[PDB]
Amino acid sequence: QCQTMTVNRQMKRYNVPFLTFINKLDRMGSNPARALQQMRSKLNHNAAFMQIPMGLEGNFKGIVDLIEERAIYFD
Amino acid sequence: GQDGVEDYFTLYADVPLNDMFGYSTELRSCTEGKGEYTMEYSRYQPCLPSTQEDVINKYLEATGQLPVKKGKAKN
Amino acid sequence: FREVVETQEGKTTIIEGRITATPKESPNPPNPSGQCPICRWNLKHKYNYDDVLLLSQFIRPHGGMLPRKITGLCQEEHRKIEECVKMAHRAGLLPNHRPRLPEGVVPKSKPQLNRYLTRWAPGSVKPIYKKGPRWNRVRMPVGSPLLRDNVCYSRTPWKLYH
Amino acid sequence: AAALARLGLRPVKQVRVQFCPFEKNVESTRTFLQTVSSEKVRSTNLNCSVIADVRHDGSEPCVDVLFGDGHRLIMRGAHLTALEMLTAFASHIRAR
Amino acid sequence: FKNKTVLKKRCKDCYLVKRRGRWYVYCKTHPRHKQRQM
Amino acid sequence: IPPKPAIHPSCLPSPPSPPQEEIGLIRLLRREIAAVFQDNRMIAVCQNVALSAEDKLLMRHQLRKHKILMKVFPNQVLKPFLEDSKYQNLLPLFVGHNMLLVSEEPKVKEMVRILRTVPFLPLLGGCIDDTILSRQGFINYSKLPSLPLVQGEL
Amino acid sequence: VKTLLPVPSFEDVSIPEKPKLRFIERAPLVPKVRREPKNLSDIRGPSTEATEFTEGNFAILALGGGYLHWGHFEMMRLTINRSMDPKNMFAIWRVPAPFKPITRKSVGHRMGGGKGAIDHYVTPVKAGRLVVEMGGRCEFEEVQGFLDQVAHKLPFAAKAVSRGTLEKMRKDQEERERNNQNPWTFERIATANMLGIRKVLSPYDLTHKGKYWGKFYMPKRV
Amino acid sequence: EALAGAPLDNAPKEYPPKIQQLVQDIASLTLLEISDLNELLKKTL
Amino acid sequence: VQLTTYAMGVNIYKEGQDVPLKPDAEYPEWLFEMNLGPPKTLEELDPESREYWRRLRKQNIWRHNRLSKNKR
Amino acid sequence: GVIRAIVRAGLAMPGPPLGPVLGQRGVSINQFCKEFNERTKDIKEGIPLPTKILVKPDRTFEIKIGQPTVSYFLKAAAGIEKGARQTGKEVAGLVTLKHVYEIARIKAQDEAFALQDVPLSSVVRSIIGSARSLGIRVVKDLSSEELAAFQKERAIFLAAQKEADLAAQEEAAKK
RNA sequence: CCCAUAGUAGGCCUAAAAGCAGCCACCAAUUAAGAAAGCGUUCAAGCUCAACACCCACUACCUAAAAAAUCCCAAACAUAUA
Ligand SMILES: [Mg+2]
Ligand SMILES: [Zn+2]
Ligand SMILES: [Zn+2]
Repeated sequence: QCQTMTVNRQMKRYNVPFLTFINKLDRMGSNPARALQQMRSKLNHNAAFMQIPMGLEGNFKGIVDLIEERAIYFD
Repeated sequence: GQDGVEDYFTLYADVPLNDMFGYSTELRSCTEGKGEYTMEYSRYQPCLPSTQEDVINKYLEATGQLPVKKGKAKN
Repeated sequence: FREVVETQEGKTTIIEGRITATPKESPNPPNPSGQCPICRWNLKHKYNYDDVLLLSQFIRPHGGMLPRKITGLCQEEHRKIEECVKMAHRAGLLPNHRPRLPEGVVPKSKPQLNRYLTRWAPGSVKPIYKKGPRWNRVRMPVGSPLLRDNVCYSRTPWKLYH
Repeated sequence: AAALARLGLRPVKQVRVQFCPFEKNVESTRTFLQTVSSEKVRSTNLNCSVIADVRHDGSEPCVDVLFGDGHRLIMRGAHLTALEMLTAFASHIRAR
Repeated sequence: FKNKTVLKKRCKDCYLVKRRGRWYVYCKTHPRHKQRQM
Repeated sequence: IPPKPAIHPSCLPSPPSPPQEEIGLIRLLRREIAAVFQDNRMIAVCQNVALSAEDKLLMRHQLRKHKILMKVFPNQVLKPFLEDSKYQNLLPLFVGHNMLLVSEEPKVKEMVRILRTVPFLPLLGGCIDDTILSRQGFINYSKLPSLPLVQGEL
Repeated sequence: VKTLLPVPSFEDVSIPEKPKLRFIERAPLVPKVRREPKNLSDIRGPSTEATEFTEGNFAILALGGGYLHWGHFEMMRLTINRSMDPKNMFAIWRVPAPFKPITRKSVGHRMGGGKGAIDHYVTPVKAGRLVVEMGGRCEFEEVQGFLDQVAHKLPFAAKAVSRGTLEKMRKDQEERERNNQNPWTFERIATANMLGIRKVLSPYDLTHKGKYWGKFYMPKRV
Repeated sequence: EALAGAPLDNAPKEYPPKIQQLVQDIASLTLLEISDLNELLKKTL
Repeated sequence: VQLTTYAMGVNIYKEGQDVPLKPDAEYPEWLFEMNLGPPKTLEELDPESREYWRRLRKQNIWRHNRLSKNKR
Repeated sequence: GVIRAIVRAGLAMPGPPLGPVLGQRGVSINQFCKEFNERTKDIKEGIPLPTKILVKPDRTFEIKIGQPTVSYFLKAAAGIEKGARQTGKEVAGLVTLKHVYEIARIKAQDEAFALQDVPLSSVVRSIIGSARSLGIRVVKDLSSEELAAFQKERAIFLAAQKEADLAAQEEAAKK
């Protein structure tokens, strides 16, 4: 949105590396692919993928790292 | 007039200061965040008769509020 | 006449168009100089709403009607048949001319209230509670305004508002 | 024939018409081909195409259509009009 | 709906209908043109 | 009290309507039709496609590049000319929207090869020097050899 | 194909100076010091003067009696000036300025003490009198439209007619009045005094022939 | 005088009679008339 | 500030020498048979020409446009 | 579909008209302007010409270069830079038949005339009608006649422009 | 019931008004369409209508109704002959 675009402009004009984290994944409106496509097209960033969900809305249980091929089962 | 760049445009406006009470709020609400504006002093122009009557009534209420208005509203 | 025939065989719908037979007019008209089917048989202002045979020759088996370019009626005669056919489906006449429906005739709500000379729809008119004073009383309409030029035998005009 | 354009014509694969010029019962298929090859109904999708086959000794105005579900619909307009086959094709392409 | 004695079409998509004893002017493009016969 | 007639006017046979006098537009149409039918020998009636004017001018420019023309006429002014003259066997081919081609000298190969690029441009046929033919007739006539060798083979 | 009729050429109708309507004032240039009574015979019956046309071909035909004050004239002239073409249309007033005085007393006063003071002024208008006349180089649809628009606003009944329309309406009126089935005409009974009807009628009905009553006009009385 | 019935070529069953008459007229001789035909054909072309 | 103002300084001879102007002999004769000032009416064209019917059609279109101004 | 746009050759800055429409369409604007500039650099005069573009569903635009307008050619042949507000009572200039004939024979190679069987009579009638609707006037072929016509028209048009500017200043002063 | 390309951003203060802010003339091409007949437009896009192409029902008797306080009031029948 607007504030995200302004913070992105500042961080890109002063060159600050960062990583994206997605929060609140326990509602009936989870879609990381749409947000990633927005970051690709609407902004001037690069594509990436580090975690895979196993169920949304009311089925969030854990995440994967897809770097060591070993998911995490939070308890 | 109106300018413009690659992504958006740049409007050249000419609005008096009397009609600048809550222009930022509606300008933002009608632009979805990514809209800004700058204001600077220009010149002077003749006043509209509605605002003329408004400022006349205001000066009358400030000086003596009992020539007709509140003089008849109370008696 | 013409009908449509659709058949299913091997996921291939075969929609055909077979033309069947149909009767024609009698080869002896009383008034061949007439321009309308009603006028050629001297039925000008001689029919009523009880004639189920005359009304069944200008309508559709599913309750519809036919235009003027197909039948042959004029402007004032086509409206009389259109009004008389509406007075028949409400009075229980023409039981075979009911509209097609899947399975909606399950809950029989209001019972078969017998009626005749019905001009307007039942479930639409408003009940008259005031009825006016006396001189300007609001009477209930009956009959049809286009059926006033018919032949009478009672030495009195057709009272449509009483 | 704007209903066919407002509905849609994407799942269809290939359609074609066959009739004879010298016959007197080929106006229905002719106006059907004219309406199906308009501007909106043709520009609403680019993954389909039509075939205009004209024969002399055909003696039959058959129109065979089929969509992406592997089905097949052939309608011979020997006695049917244009609106009938139009609404039939519309219902068949909307229901499936 | 608005009570109007003399009904008329305010644009193009307005179509006249006869329902429940009154003439109504329905419109899908401009819903502001809904009129009711009194 | 209005006068009540004994016979209603809608029941008696109405007198015939007076025939209107023919205007000059239809006269000029028939004249130019006869003109283009006497001088030109090759015509091809094809169903007019209800396409956009952009592709229409595109195909017009593609046709006229080979030194040919195009002109159509309404059926109301064409059916009498087709039923009173010698082309009495072409009246069932003008019952709807169609386009007539006026091209001087026989050049059926190039026009067929340039119209077959679109699979939505059918044609009912036409006459080739007082010889009525169809679409398949045209596509098998375009494969005939050159005129000089056919003239000299005898 | 369809025929193409030639459009009616407008070359014999030249627009004069001042195509818009003139200004109508309230009181005249000289006030009337003598108070006149409210003579009701100036609007009862058919009109005598200002009946036929003069310059234009379109005019509003009145079908009833009534009075028009300054506000009505102002509304009419404003509507004409705002709904016309100054380069193609022009109108000329047919009724004179209002001059009939009307005396009004004070609000909440006893009955007596003579007549009141003169306030406004009106003008008498009978039935069949042309209110305003407008011509130009236009046709018949638009002028009839914006003339009926004003005629519907008038107190009395009025319609927008022309020359051919007035001729046709007079022709059908005389056709209906000369082809009567029942042989009992109102004029024959009123003039010959049948069944002693002259006791409840009026001497003015001999010339009106039952076509007028007070100020209205029934065109279906025959 | 109108035109012909407009046949087709996909089903060879009928042929114009004038061609048959011309062929029957020109195909019933030896070689002198063939030489005369060649002479009258090469006179122009 | 941008504007297409390329008015060449033509006096009395710069309009025939700057461009390859051809004399009147090389130009065909049928190029001067066109109209000049006023256009063409209806009583100047014979009823056996397309121009008269086109003018009549244009007049009919103008009449229809002037008529359909108040109706909806 | 297609988008009608008439911009200047050597002056095609990304924004005015050709901006919001190109942004909402889904195609680029800077690349289009750069391509138009590199295509129009061949013109050594910067003549404004119309542009017919087409966009395909896969987001890709094409440019088809045609012939310029007629008003610019008429103003260049007459010599005046701005048109007049009246016709007949205030003529802007005079143009001989040779100039309009050359303009027609040069323009009769665009995508609108080369794809239609149109002769020279039709195009010269069209350009004569356009000149009459503009504010100028045509004439047979007047050598010395058009020379004297220009000699007097320079002065009368200078006087007309002076009086029009004076009237405009008066109307601007009455404010 | 269907149907719409182009000479152009026709001429001008306002930055421009490109078919709806004002002036006299309101041109002109193929069959056929108005330098604009009705909505949404600072300047452009979106929709119809008149005009071809196409069939071709009436394509329209013009407009003329209303709700106060104890509770609305006799009932009924369009069809055995003035
Ligand atoms: Mg447009
Ligand atoms: Zn609406
Ligand atoms: Zn009859």
